[PDB]
Amino acid sequence: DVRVKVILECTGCVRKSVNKGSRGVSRYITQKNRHNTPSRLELRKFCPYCYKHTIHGEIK
Amino acid sequence: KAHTRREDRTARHVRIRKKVEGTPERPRLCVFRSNKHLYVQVIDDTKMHTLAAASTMQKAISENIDYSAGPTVEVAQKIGEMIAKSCLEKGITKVAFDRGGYPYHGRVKALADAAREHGLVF
Amino acid sequence: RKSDIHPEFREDAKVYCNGELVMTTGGTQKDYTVEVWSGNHPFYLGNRSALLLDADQVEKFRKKYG
Amino acid sequence: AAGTAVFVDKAEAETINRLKTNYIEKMVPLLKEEFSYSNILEVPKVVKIVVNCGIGDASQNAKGLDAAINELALITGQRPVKTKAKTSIAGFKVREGMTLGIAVTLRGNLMYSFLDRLINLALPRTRDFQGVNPNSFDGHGNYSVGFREQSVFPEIKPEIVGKARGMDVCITTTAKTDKEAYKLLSLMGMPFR
Amino acid sequence: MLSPKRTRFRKQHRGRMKGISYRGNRICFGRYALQALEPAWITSRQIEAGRRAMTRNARRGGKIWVRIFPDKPVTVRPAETRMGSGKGSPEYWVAVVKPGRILYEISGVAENIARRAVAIAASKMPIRTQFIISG
Amino acid sequence: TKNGRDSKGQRLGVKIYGDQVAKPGAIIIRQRGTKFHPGKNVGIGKDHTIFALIDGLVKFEKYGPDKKKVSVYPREIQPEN
RNA sequence: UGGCCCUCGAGUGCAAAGGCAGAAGGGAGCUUGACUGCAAGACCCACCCGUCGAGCAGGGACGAAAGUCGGCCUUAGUGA
RNA sequence: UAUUCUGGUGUCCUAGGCGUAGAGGAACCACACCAAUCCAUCCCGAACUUGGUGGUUAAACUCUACUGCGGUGACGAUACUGUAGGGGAGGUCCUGCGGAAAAAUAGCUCGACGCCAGGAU
Ligand SMILES: [Mg+2]
Ligand SMILES: [Mg+2]
Ligand SMILES: [Mg+2]
Ligand SMILES: [Mg+2]
Ligand SMILES: [Mg+2]
Ligand SMILES: [Mg+2]
Ligand SMILES: [Mg+2]
Ligand SMILES: [Mg+2]
Ligand SMILES: [Mg+2]
Ligand SMILES: [Mg+2]
Ligand SMILES: [Mg+2]
Ligand SMILES: [Mg+2]
Ligand SMILES: [Mg+2]
Ligand SMILES: [Mg+2]
Ligand SMILES: [Mg+2]
Ligand SMILES: [Mg+2]
Ligand SMILES: [Mg+2]
Ligand SMILES: [Mg+2]
Ligand SMILES: [Mg+2]
Ligand SMILES: [Mg+2]
Ligand SMILES: [Mg+2]
Ligand SMILES: [Mg+2]
Ligand SMILES: [Mg+2]
Ligand SMILES: [Mg+2]
Ligand SMILES: [Mg+2]
Ligand SMILES: [Mg+2]
Ligand SMILES: [Mg+2]
Ligand SMILES: [Mg+2]
Ligand SMILES: [Zn+2]
Repeated sequence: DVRVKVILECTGCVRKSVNKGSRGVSRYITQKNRHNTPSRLELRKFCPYCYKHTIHGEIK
Repeated sequence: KAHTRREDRTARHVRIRKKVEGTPERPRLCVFRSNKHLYVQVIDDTKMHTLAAASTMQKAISENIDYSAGPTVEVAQKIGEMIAKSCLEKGITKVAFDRGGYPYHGRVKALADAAREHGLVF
Repeated sequence: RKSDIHPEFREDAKVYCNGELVMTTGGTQKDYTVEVWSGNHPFYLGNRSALLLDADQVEKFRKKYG
Repeated sequence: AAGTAVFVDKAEAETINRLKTNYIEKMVPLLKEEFSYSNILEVPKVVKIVVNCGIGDASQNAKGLDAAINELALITGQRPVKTKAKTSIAGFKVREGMTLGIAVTLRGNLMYSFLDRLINLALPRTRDFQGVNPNSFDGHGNYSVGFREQSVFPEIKPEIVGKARGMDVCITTTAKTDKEAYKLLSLMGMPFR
Repeated sequence: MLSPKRTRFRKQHRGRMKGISYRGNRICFGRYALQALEPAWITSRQIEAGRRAMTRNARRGGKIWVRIFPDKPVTVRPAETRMGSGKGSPEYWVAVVKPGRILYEISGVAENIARRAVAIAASKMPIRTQFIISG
Repeated sequence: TKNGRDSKGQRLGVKIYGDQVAKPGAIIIRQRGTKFHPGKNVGIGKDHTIFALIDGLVKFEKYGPDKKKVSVYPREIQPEN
């Protein structure tokens, strides 16, 4: 409704099937209040593949 | 509710002393700053013992540096040094910093930095 | 005082009263042009006499006739 | 009919000297003697003067707030603080965090200076004036007086003023009784009763 | 008729009545008094009646204190109501008295008129009682 | 109106008592709020569950002046009869 | 808005209970640990579930540092 | 090695608190005063910060004393109860062996103990 399930996705992740040790597209998931904050949420979070804290944006 | 500066600083010292705790391997470095004098102590809380204490009331800094009214940054640095050497000679390297109620800044800050350049770990 | 947020406090404020009086005070302006200030105001004596003396109907009767 | 403002108008004078130096020079010996204190520090001192504008209809229109802020500023040489209402109040149409009044606190030398521009400047230039009530003390030695309109001060330019806005002034003193506080004020030139 | 002005829950436990009441034991107001001998439950209507009887028979004698009061609620289910679907409606109010407890205090009369008046009072009481004199 | 809803008893309360033995990790108390306070050698959880960090006898103490705190002390068992 | 007396009676998104005063309450600054990989041991227990977690590694946030951080004072907000 | 005093700093606790009266300025602690390049106020050098003065025990803290308040608190007895029975139509009462209050008063209380620096003997 006004409170929604949102997927965060690593921006610097390449879906092409990368050549490194572990290949995959990091997604986290969480909830947002779509009314309170209409701005697409951006969050710095850990990515198991890139191995560093990356920036995870959103998907529509 | 104590608006006496005295009682207030005692409040902050207790609040800080919640978190930081003297142990055999990591003694507490305790700063007291009064108007005419800078006093510093080092404590192992478990044994309830002070291992080393340096102050402006000791003849070393008395004959070294004199000051007019309040303790200077210079005074502080001289003390941080003195206690660094004093403790490094009893085998105490790694310790925890008790800012004793005062904002970390000014001669407190300088006290710290002086103790750091001289081989004390915190 | 914090800088730039406050209106400027000019420490020198000359108080010029139209009796050609010049004293010093403090305020945002440099000069203050005054009429009726503390000294040179009715309050102390003249106002006491006006409020407290204004009655007396009997003598008011006798001044007319006598 | 007794005049202690023949002390305030006495000769051509300076600011700092007026308030602070007449305090140290004249006031302190006088009080020390007449109340017979056994140490100097028991002398009544002026601690702080908070000036407080109470306007709650100004929360509705912010420009009145800015205007009155600027007024209180030009008067006191200090850019005011805008006080927020703590609780939601029904009959006054107030919710939390809504900006109600306007408050400044004057300390140190600005305290004495504004106190001076009070007694010796605006108070006599007021609307019809008898004397400030001797009965406005709080019993612990701190005094308060209302000002119905702010055209009193010349820093306030009366043709440029949109509407009359009231002020409250609260003088805070180390004095523990009203006698000592009253003598302190009057000796400093205050027009009582 | 005596009764509490407010309570949160309407309905209450029967409770259980044991022991002596050590607190209401003394006679602190008047001269002569009526003492409850036995463990019982006084309706407000009974206290009312006892007070009225003692008041009317004393008349020209002065004063009657009622040392008790019905603050505990009591509930009843209607007639031809099958058991279940909730606790019933509170009808009336009772005061719990245990042996030794003082009920009525009386002052302003000779001991004779008092003995007689207290008797007529104890006639509307559910319980056995006693006549006592102040110390 | 119509009553009769309720809850299973949550199993809260003192699991090991004073002068009994505790493992590391062993839960000493489950409580709602803190009716006890963590002492030494003793950790506290998110729900204010108190648990032991060390094997040994658990001892309750006056936190002072009013409240109570629990801490664990290492014992010594030599005395085999 | 100023001040004196009582000292925990307010508050804590929402019930109620238990907690909580230099605080778990109010504010300010910087943040995303509302992480990945786990885990000794406990509690609760018909089963299915459910709860607490010292400790290790990676890569971080705040902090001068000591350290704290695996959502929220706790217990409802769910479905094999 | 002692002792005594100041300031720091803790643990134990019966939680040592308020009030009334008294003592402390050589040293120490504090306030007082002054000035604002480090930092500082949603306004204010009030606080917190850097640097000066040399004023005062007024506030504060410190130390000695006292039951007026506060805090603490029995012995005994009783209420209650474990087990073995008994009385009563019942509400509830009573006995033997064992445990044992709450309240109230009698008392007790103006903390105990330790390390460090710095004086004094
Ligand atoms: Mg200084
Ligand atoms: Mg008048
Ligand atoms: Mg019995
Ligand atoms: Mg009772
Ligand atoms: Mg009968
Ligand atoms: Mg339950
Ligand atoms: Mg955690
Ligand atoms: Mg609620
Ligand atoms: Mg509650
Ligand atoms: Mg907080
Ligand atoms: Mg760890
Ligand atoms: Mg962990
Ligand atoms: Mg890590
Ligand atoms: Mg860093
Ligand atoms: Mg929170
Ligand atoms: Mg005691
Ligand atoms: Mg004692
Ligand atoms: Mg004093
Ligand atoms: Mg007493
Ligand atoms: Mg008492
Ligand atoms: Mg006994
Ligand atoms: Mg028995
Ligand atoms: Mg039996
Ligand atoms: Mg017995
Ligand atoms: Mg016995
Ligand atoms: Mg007992
Ligand atoms: Mg007792
Ligand atoms: Mg003593
Ligand atoms: Zn990635």
